[PDB]
Amino acid sequence: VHGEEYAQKMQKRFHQTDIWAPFRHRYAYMYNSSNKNVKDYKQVTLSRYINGFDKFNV
Amino acid sequence: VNTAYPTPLKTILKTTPAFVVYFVFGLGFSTVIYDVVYHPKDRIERFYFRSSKFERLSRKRDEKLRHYFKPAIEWQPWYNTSTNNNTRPLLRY
Ligand SMILES: CCCCCCCCCCCCCCCCCC(=O)OC[C@H](COP(=O)([O-])OCC(O)COP(=O)([O-])OC[C@@H](COC(=O)CCCCCCCCCCCCCCCCC)OC(=O)CCCCCCCCCCCCCCCCC)OC(=O)CCCCCCCCCCCCCCCCC
Ligand SMILES: CCCCCCCCCCCCCCCCCC(=O)OC[C@H](COP(=O)([O-])OCC[N+](C)(C)C)OC(=O)CCCCCCCCCCCCCCCCC
Repeated sequence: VHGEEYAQKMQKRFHQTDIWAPFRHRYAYMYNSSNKNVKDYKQVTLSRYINGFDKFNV
Repeated sequence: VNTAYPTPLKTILKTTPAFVVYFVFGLGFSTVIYDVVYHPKDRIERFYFRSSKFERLSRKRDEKLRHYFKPAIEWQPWYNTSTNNNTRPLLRY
């Protein structure tokens, strides 16, 4: 709406594009930079005692 | 023909009922823990940290896809709740 040039300038982040640097608010550290609980807090609490939360990835 | 127990064994056997009761209670406790941790998963799932990096990624790929990828790709401006009670970021900052 403000302008195609304005949008292009806003989107551009690096002068040299040969390097990929994804934007991240923070970098994972625990569990070798991974997430053990990919769930909500409620799900994490309940799934340890209630069936149906696990989807049996087989 | 007095086929009685040896003296040391007979002396030892006095405390055996306590051992039997202890085994009963311990087996009950262990089985309760096993069932509680088995029913939700239908198995004794290995600890997440007891796995390789690739194994962890493979295990959590499906959960990530089901919980974040699909809402992220099906997102609409009016799907988010006005109360700001949205799902927390995967890596909370
Ligand atoms: C009088 C008037 C009448 C009054 C009426 C009152 C009201 C009546 C009820 C009304 C409502 C009925 C509704 C029915 C329909 C809805 C049902 C529903 O929603 O459920 C479906 C819901 C989901 O459905 P589903 O997926 O199809 O279920 C299939 C299975 O889940 C699939 O199983 P799985 O393949 O996944 O395998 C795991 C499963 C399999 O696990 C098992 O449950 C199997 C058995 C495990 C080992 C049990 C050992 C017990 C003894 C240990 C040693 C104790 C010593 C010390 C005490 C002294 C004992 C003399 O385990 C679990 O799921 C985890 C549950 C863990 C249970 C906790 C331990 C139970 C014992 C509690 C002991 C308490 C302390 C001692 C008290 C001492 C008192 C003197 O199923 C369940 O979650 C089932 C839960 C069952 C819990 C255990 C039930 C007892 C089992 C028999 C043992 C009884 C012992 C009593 C001792 C008494 C001594 C004096
Ligand atoms: C003087 C009195 C002495 C009393 C001694 C009693 C000692 C304490 C005993 C505690 C253990 C009792 C276990 C009984 C079986 C419980 C089964 C159960 O909850 O099912 C799990 C199952 C788990 O199944 P699930 O995990 O598949 O549930 C999810 C199901 N989907 C996926 C469909 C959503 O839960 C349910 O059935 C769901 C409804 C639960 C409703 C609430 C149950 C509360 C039970 C309280 C029992 C209190 C007994 C008090 C007796 C007093 C006598 C005077």
